[PDB]
Amino acid sequence: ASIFRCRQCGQTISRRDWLLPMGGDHEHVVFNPAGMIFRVWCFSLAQGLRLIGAPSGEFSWFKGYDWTIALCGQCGSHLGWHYEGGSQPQTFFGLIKDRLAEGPA
Amino acid sequence: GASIFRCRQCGQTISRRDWLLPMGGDHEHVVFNPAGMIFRVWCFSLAQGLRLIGAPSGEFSWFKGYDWTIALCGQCGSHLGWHYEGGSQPQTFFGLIKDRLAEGPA
Amino acid sequence: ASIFRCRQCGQTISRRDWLLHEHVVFNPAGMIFRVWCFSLAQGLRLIGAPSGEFSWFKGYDWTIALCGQCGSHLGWHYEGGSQPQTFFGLIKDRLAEGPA
Ligand SMILES: Nc1ccc(C(=O)N[C@H]2CCC(=O)NC2=O)c(O)c1
Ligand SMILES: Nc1ccc(C(=O)N[C@H]2CCC(=O)NC2=O)c(O)c1
Ligand SMILES: Nc1ccc(C(=O)N[C@H]2CCC(=O)NC2=O)c(O)c1
Ligand SMILES: [Zn+2]
Ligand SMILES: [Zn+2]
Ligand SMILES: [Zn+2]
Repeated sequence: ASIFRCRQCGQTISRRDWLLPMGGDHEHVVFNPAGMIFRVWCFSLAQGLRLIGAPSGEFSWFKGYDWTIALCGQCGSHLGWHYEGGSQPQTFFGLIKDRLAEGPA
Repeated sequence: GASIFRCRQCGQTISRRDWLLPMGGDHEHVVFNPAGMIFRVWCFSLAQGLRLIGAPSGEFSWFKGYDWTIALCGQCGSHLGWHYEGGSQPQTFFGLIKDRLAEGPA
Repeated sequence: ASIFRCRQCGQTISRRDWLLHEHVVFNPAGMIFRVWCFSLAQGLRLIGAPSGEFSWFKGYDWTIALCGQCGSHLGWHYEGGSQPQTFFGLIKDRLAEGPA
């Protein structure tokens, strides 16, 4: 019964029902090669994003997946990444919890 | 990809996914202390970059036959978990609080 | 590790004094669970009708036991057997352990 919206503009992005426990947990704290730290929640599906660039396997936080940057398709806020090319699931999203706002449908 | 664990507060090198240790079946144990704080602890055979403070205590030990010392990040002082000693097979290991770490490339 | 609580929300469920300790069992899909059996428990909500399907414990039917505080599935209540008539089989990995 709860949806996650872009914190910057309010667009609906994903749903609590779509939380996915990748490696056992839906929440992963991660750091990128530039040493930036993010708190990522995994969701099976999303809507309202815009994925940019071609998929890349380098430094993927999730083994067996390629990633693309995900922006809010409405306002352009960087909300996380889409992952593809694996199995069970084939694809999923890692969204930056602090850039979403959770709320009632 | 996601092979090294760092302190989430400051980036200090702490451990590695390769060093995770399944104690009693699982590397993950969820526990609470006398103050009712719940922790999701990951067991590691090895860790670095910590500062172990105090002398070991067996009081309230979550792990049978081990005494604990508090493990802080050696750089920033954040409480990252506990070192366990005095036990058997293994004698020693680390229990680190998963959400106080950040996972990332080597 | 004398009190057992819901790992998701902390609701008190049972205690080492009530234990009967791990049983390793597989569901029909061959997934591993570590079950602890307790003679007593509290703070659950038992839902639905008893079922004998794939019961791990010969002689007993099960009902689903949820955490009464947050609704997380913590295990099952077993009934209809003998010595004892009833008990709770809770999933070790869904519980948090700590002091009294
Ligand atoms: N110079 C940079 C800056 C940033 C990144 C960056 O954020 N990468 C992410 C992409 C998603 C992922 O799973 N893992 C990462 O490490 C990167 O790969 C190179
Ligand atoms: N007043 C307090 C507050 C907290 C603790 C505390 O976190 N103890 C931990 C230490 C590690 C352990 O295995 N078990 C615990 O229960 C404590 O022992 C006393
Ligand atoms: N979609 C399902 C259906 C059933 C189970 C499952 O764990 N069944 C248990 C019920 C208790 C028991 O004694 N034996 C079992 O095999 C499950 O894990 C998923
Ligand atoms: Zn937006
Ligand atoms: Zn630190
Ligand atoms: Zn609960």
